[PDB]
Amino acid sequence: MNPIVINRLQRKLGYTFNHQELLQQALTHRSASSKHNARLEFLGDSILSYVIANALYHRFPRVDAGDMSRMRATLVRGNTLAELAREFELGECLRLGPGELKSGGFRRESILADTVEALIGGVFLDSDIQTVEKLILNWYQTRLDEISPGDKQKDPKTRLQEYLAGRHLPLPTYLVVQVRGEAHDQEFTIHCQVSGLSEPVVGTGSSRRKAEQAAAEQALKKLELE
Amino acid sequence: MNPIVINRLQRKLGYTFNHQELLQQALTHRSASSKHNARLEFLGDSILSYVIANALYHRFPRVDAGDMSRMRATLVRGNTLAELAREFELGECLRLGPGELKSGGFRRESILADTVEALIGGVFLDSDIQTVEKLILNWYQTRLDEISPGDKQKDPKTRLQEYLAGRHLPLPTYLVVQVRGEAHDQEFTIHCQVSGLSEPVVGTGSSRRKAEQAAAEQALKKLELE
RNA sequence: AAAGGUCAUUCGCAAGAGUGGCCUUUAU
RNA sequence: AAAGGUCAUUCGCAAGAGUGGCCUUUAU
Ligand SMILES: [Cl-]
Ligand SMILES: [Cl-]
Ligand SMILES: [Cl-]
Ligand SMILES: [Cl-]
Ligand SMILES: [Cl-]
Ligand SMILES: [Cl-]
Ligand SMILES: [Cl-]
Ligand SMILES: [K+]
Ligand SMILES: [K+]
Ligand SMILES: [Mg+2]
Ligand SMILES: [Mg+2]
Ligand SMILES: [Mg+2]
Ligand SMILES: [Mg+2]
Ligand SMILES: [Mg+2]
Ligand SMILES: [Mg+2]
Repeated sequence: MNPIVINRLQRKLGYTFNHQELLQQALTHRSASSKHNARLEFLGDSILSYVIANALYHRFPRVDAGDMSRMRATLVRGNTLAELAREFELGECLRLGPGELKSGGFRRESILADTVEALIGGVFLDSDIQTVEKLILNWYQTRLDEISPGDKQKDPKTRLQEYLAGRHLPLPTYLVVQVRGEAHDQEFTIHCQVSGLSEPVVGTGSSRRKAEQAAAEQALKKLELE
Repeated sequence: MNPIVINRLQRKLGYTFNHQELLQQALTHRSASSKHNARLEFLGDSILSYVIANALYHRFPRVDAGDMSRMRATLVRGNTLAELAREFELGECLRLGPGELKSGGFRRESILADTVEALIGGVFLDSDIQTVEKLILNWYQTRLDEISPGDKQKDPKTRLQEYLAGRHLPLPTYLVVQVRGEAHDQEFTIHCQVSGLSEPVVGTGSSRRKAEQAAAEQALKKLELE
């Protein structure tokens, strides 16, 4: 790995590795080598879940376990990890196989998010739980300072079905009416039928559930609930 | 709290609380008080999954993240926590409401398993991460020394469907043929129809998926696969 | 958090290593 | 890991606090 890139990353992360081989392995995707970051990712995911649980427990003494669960999901889900990866410019540091280099793997959300978790595993093994907890809390400071509990942490599909279920109304139906693209790069169009609306609401996305979420968001607005 | 009970538990756990009020809250089920252990359970669950991940990562350097994930599930699932709760005789320390005391709540697996997680949260808040990690590793020493990776950690339903899918055979049909008892205390009977087997295989349990697992277990044996 | 199947797809003579969509199963 | 609905059910005059089965949704 090129030390020009690795030294910049260590500066941005706030952590200089004693064992550079741990950092190299954390940055190595399985397309590049049989010695890759998948075990580190498993370990780092578990550290992250604990650090964020502890942070929410202390920051929000009056909220119940449901609130903390939804807040933690917002913070540790793949989309948020990918955001952090882009903030660290992590794509420049990934060790990828040739197939990935030629297909945009350095921008691939799943690989970026996995590598954030693997870096946490690596920093932990290079130091200790106290050190990596402080590092994660630094990375998350702005998000933890801005997050708030309540139904704003509930996704649109959840909010819509609870709105309907609480009024003994039928659950919405979601139907794929159109798929455009090739089997590996699709755009879905969903039509959502909702009790009380005369027309289906439309949502689009690169997966069916992303399109359903977009459709549920539209239904909530058309129902004048938000 | 009654010192006789508290003193025995602390000897069993291997840990004496500095703040007894944390211990009381950890032992308090929501049937008993509005100040109960649910937030502590959320926190303790996250600590336990980190501690076990770290232990498996170090004890099994050659296994992949799939092996570690299944092994962790075996160790942290509700049935294992309830086992530990029985070993700590936790039922005797639970603080329950009158409805629970009169319906056997001190034996309810969900409540017992939750309280193990809540106590982990409480020890953590009473000390620090390194202390609670040491304690959990003491509690799990015999289980960690005995556990082994491989297909043995896959449940019967998973094993059966992978056998059939890998041979492009139909997945099993799990038919509920009988549900005996009241709606809150039932026995399910499942008939599982498996390609290659003459007659359906029978499973029973207190939940439909428990009955399905029992039937899958029988189907694997009759297929002479195990 | 993982598993399996399937359709497609990047690299590769291949061997083989990946990625996306969909389905099924398990744990938290 | 949590949420909601439902069918039962423990305690309770009730208010209210639980528990089990089933379904739906979300995250890991
Ligand atoms: Cl620079
Ligand atoms: Cl609060
Ligand atoms: Cl942040
Ligand atoms: Cl679809
Ligand atoms: Cl090993
Ligand atoms: Cl007990
Ligand atoms: Cl059923
Ligand atoms: K696939
Ligand atoms: K229920
Ligand atoms: Mg994760
Ligand atoms: Mg992960
Ligand atoms: Mg748990
Ligand atoms: Mg729990
Ligand atoms: Mg994963
Ligand atoms: Mg739970």
